[PDB]
Amino acid sequence: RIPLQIVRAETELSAEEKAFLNAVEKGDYATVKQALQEAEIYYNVNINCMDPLGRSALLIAIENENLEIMELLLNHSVYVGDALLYAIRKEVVGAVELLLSYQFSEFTPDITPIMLAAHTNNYEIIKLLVQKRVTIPRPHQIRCNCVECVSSSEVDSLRHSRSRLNIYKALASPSLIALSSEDPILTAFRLGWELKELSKVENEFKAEYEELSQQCKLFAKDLLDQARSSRELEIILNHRDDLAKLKVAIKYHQKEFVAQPNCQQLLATLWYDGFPGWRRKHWVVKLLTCMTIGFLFPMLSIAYLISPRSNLGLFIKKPFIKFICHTASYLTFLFMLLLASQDLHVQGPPPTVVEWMILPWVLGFIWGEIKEMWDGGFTEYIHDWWNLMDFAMNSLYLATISLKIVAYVKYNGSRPREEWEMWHPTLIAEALFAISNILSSLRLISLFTANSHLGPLQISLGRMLLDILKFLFIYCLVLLAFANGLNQLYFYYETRAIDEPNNCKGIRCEKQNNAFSTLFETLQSLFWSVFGLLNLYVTNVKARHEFTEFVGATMFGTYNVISLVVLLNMLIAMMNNSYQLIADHADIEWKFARTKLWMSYFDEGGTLPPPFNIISLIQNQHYQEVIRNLVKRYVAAMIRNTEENFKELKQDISSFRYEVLDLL
Amino acid sequence: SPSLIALSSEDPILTAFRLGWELKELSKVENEFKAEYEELSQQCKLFAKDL
Amino acid sequence: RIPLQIVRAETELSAEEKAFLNAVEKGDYATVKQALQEAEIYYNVNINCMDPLGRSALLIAIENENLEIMELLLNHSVYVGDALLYAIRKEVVGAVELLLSYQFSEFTPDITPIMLAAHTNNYEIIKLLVQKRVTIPRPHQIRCNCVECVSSSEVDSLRHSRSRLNIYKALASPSLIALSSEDPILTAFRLGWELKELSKVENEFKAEYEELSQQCKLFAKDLLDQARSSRELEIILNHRDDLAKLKVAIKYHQKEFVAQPNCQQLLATLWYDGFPGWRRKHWVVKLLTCMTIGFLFPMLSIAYLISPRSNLGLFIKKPFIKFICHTASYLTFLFMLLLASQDLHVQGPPPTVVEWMILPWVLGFIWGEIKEMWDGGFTEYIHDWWNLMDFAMNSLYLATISLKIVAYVKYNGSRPREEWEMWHPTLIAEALFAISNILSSLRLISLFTANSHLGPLQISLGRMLLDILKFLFIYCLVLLAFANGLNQLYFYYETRAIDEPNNCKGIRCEKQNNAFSTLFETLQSLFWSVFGLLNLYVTNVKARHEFTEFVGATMFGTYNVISLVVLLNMLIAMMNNSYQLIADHADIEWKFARTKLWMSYFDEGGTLPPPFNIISLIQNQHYQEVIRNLVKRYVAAMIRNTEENFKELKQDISSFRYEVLDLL
Ligand SMILES: CC(C)CCC[C@@H](C)[C@H]1CC[C@H]2[C@@H]3CC=C4C[C@@H](OC(=O)CCC(=O)O)CC[C@]4(C)[C@H]3CC[C@]12C
Ligand SMILES: CC(C)CCC[C@@H](C)[C@H]1CC[C@H]2[C@@H]3CC=C4C[C@@H](OC(=O)CCC(=O)O)CC[C@]4(C)[C@H]3CC[C@]12C
Ligand SMILES: [Ca+2]
Ligand SMILES: [Ca+2]
Ligand SMILES: [Zn+2]
Ligand SMILES: [Zn+2]
Repeated sequence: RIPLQIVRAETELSAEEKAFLNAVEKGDYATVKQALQEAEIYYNVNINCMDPLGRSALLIAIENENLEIMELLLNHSVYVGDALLYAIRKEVVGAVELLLSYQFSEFTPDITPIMLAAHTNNYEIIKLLVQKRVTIPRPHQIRCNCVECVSSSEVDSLRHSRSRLNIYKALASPSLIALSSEDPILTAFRLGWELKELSKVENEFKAEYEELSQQCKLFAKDLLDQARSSRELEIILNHRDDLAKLKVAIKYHQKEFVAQPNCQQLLATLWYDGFPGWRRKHWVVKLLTCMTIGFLFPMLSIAYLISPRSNLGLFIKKPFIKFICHTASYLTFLFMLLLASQDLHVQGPPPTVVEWMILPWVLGFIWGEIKEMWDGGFTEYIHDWWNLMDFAMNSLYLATISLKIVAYVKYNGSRPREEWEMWHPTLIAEALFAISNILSSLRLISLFTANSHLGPLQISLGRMLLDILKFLFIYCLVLLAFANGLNQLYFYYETRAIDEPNNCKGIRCEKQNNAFSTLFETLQSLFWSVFGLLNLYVTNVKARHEFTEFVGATMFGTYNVISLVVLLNMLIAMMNNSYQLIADHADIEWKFARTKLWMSYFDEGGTLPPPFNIISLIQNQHYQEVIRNLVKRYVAAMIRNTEENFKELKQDISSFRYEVLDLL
Repeated sequence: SPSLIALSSEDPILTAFRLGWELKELSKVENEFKAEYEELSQQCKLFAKDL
Repeated sequence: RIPLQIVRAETELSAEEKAFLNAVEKGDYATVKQALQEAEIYYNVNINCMDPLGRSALLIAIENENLEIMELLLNHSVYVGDALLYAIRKEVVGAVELLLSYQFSEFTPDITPIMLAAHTNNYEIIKLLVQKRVTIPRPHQIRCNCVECVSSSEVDSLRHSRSRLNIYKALASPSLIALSSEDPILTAFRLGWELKELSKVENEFKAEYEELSQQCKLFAKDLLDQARSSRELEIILNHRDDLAKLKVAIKYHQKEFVAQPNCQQLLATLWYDGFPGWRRKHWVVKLLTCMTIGFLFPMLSIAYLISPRSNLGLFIKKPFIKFICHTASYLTFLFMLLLASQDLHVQGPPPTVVEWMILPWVLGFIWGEIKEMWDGGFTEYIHDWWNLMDFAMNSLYLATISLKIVAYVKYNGSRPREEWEMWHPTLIAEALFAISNILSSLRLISLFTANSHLGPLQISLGRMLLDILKFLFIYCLVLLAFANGLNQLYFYYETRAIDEPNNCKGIRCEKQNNAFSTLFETLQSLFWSVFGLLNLYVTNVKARHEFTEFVGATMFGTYNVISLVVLLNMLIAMMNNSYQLIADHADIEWKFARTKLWMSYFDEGGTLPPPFNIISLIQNQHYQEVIRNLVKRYVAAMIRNTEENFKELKQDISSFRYEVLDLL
């Protein structure tokens, strides 16, 4: 038998106090008034007594939305501490008004009335409290190192984090941004960015800051949604303190704001500047138009070079035409790259016709990269993540040019390639040019963003490359482990190349041999074993060491089971899970990426593709009027868009019953 | 609207078919406003099925 | 501009009729009574007038649960047709009572009050209507061919199917089975089975019959759940009209009823007959006990053979001990099968010691199979789906014995195997014995049901074999297509075996050749190409027919892309989808299969494993009392377990308001 008692005892109520609290709960005004008037004279009932749940008479009256009993208790001067917080959390406007006109707590000490109202996101109570001059303390820098911040963190790191989270919950309230904010959209953008940075910094409190940032982004998107005309939309997007605010939204990674259907419609209308009816056209018509504009890109470039002010000179400045011209230029460059591989004994030969036509494109690519670096800046250049591949391409092309020049000025004779040096400059130049061709042909992935059916796919692939990068670390660890083991076991039986059947040593011979004789060769053997191109007889030695052969073959089999069976299916499961997490947001991400791609063609700089590139207070008032209209519409829409309801209904019915019984 | 097709329509079924087809074509043409026209066409198809 | 009008016009109401209907809707009793009394004299208001929604005054009064206005309208003799159906569908007991005491319709003509009450599954109204002698028409056979059924199907196949579905919805009601049913459990079992058969037969109306059968199964499971003692449970399971009703539930594939925690507890208590505390034991203790009982299975079998009435004679009759003994016998049989492969030039050699010890096991297996066929019957034998593998094993073993006998009595000399005939009886006997060994070793899959961690897995694999069978058809179609094509292209260049390097022809040589020379060899080449064991040089001919070689290689590549890339990943997706559909029900399916496995060891027949096998009205009254208790408990539990509620609240408030205003 387990005895049950009250381990943490409290002060029980008397019979009269319990009767008074029950009368307050039932809403009987007459009995409560009589009890108060009698407590004034006899002092037999404590009006500030709690209940077994901790609520007092005032808290019970607030929870039941009984304004009459609330006012009756307030007129008798009951304890009122923290009652405003309970009235605000209950989201009852009349109670808040009555408390503005005049121990254990469910609210933390740092909670203030305005902060709690912002937490509740109730426009009425927030506006009530903002009518009075109320103020939220300013949060310090995300990485602030002042004496006050470190002192508060060392004294109490739980109180400090809780206070910061409460302040950022108050500031991130959509109703508190609709009011008391000069620019709600820019405030929402900055607040979302700062909350994302705090989520990055605060690891434990990450989900809350993430959801607050997402709430701010959704607030900005809904504010943009309330626009009802193109004039208002272009006033919003072009406000600067064109498309300045849209560029700011792109800077703060506001994907929901950018992917707005109206914003995307405006961007598409700007994108097809020359063609007014591109939206309603057949597939064959669009294909023929694109092919015709692409085949005429040198004519358009030359017309822009000669006279920019003409029917053909400024025709390339249109964003879609500019994109088509750049794509056609890159396609011709890749076609010449394909032609390049179509005497070969010359040591350091002069460049051929195809290479002489390739050189202008390489120079134009390098000049365009350095011009983008000089104009846009450094951070914008490194934020692209495609300028890395462009830098690799340009560096490899420059190395190819340098090695070609060196081999031309250091060699004159025509010696057959069979007796050339392994590190001959021509060979290194050819290898670097082949790698550069691979990279240049792979550079066409960035054009999948301009397509409707190839954009979300590319976004999904970019997002799934992160799971592959995560799996690559563990795969490489296992690979290094097994390579070290097999090398340690097999390096004793290394044989010279002359002893091999065809003077060939390694796994790239017809008969593979010395697969695990060195660390590098062991790494390559275990890499090629993933694809099955490593034969099983490589785990063999000429000596009759059957135990060593079996141990090596079993190491090989263990590596096969770990990589091909465990790691590969594990990576498949990882990618399968990661893809479903992008299925929903694929369209918004693609629209943001395509918006960036479109905005990249809106500038006057870089108009000519290679190789032709080497040859005012009314605004603020209009924006404020539009913002006022948007705020009104958004407040109305959000207003238009449990047991407490039934409890309020029961309280009303009981109060009406008691007053009818008293009247009759 | 299903109620507006139940009334003021000689043939509700053929009207629903044509309206679903035209809303699908508009969804194909109007890229930004695609989900709304898709759901309206699906609503018309469901109205015909329920009829 | 699209003009909008009323294409299907109706008869509009007058002002007085609309006012009367509005008074009925608002619940004002005085105005409605005055309107009725005035219509009696002046005949100005039609009391049976509809509304724009088709409802009359009586229907409006029923929908608002206004019993006073309902009775007032009934006393004035308003039209009452089909009002009972609306009162039943509304699930208002008082309205049904008032209508029992006394055009367009929302109910089909075949709907009757008792049928609609059964559809609503409302115990109160169903009992009300069953108090009166009410009767549901009997549905005919699922495959009935009488004149009435075919006549009704040919005259109106929509009315007939609708009537059948309504009747089966009425009969499958849990409340209508709680009442008016001698045995609710057996009725639920039979009804679920018949609804499943109807779902199989009625393809268009499949989901409805499936959900009705599942509802009946859940009703039976919940009736079993209401048991509160082991006595009641064993009374239910042992009722026969032991474990007779449990065997009936197993026969009707009642997986939810069988997998009941209390039923499974009783079956486990019966399963561990010898060990009372097997539930609370360590892993090592259970493992040692199982190993000890398995190593002593011949002693237990011999003790049962000599004296069944002893501490060891009847110790094998315990179900768990019997299962352990049979498993140990099969394990020893497989161990001897492994020993079997451990002079070989004898044509038709006599059997060795291992084969002489294997023969008793084979004879015992055959005798056990035919004894199961003779005892259980034919349908039960073919329902197992494992007796197919047992039949294959026994047929192959019998063929092995026959071929061994023939080779022994037809050959005496000792000729080396190199010059033996291809179809020598010894070779066929050895091949059949190897296939039999494969099948016997694969027979251990059926023992995974007895394990907790291996049972649901085996169920999932059995359920995923159906998707593989579905994919096999399309894979074989594509395989046959490409095999026919490659054969048609390549059969001209077939070369003799002597012309081959080592007098070897086919794909099983060191140098593969003639891979697509015949239909059979083409099928095998394309089969082995799935696993990559078919080299690429088989798509080559000695002649310089480069076009033919390229066309054949491209057929091969197309087949590779279709099978390995498309079909294989498609099958992976199929199995991935099909597995999640079994994840939820895996435990119940495993518990049903394990219950069947346990019940298989409850019989006296087949006690000795191979090779030792070849050497009363109180019951019904108790069951009825238990069933009455269960029905009461289930009704109470189901009773314990939208806009119409708010509409009823508003109607009550408005009626009270009007009566208060009239009184004052
Ligand atoms: C696929 C194999 C045969 C290699 C072919 C290489 C190129 C000829 C392909 C590869 C990627 C293709 C590009 C993928 C994406 C687009 C976007 C597309 O733009 C649109 O979708 C129209 C809508 C718009 O951009 O306003 C223009 C064609 C283009 C450049 C494609 C042109 C043809 C490209 C360069
Ligand atoms: C796995 C490789 C090495 C081949 C080994 C063959 C056998 C030695 C294995 C294969 C399947 C195993 C069986 C899988 C399932 C079970 C159920 C198990 O029963 C239980 O789980 C205890 C609970 C109960 O049955 O009451 C008894 C062991 C047994 C027969 C296992 C015994 C060992 C078996 C026969
Ligand atoms: Ca760039
Ligand atoms: Ca059997
Ligand atoms: Zn600070
Ligand atoms: Zn019939």
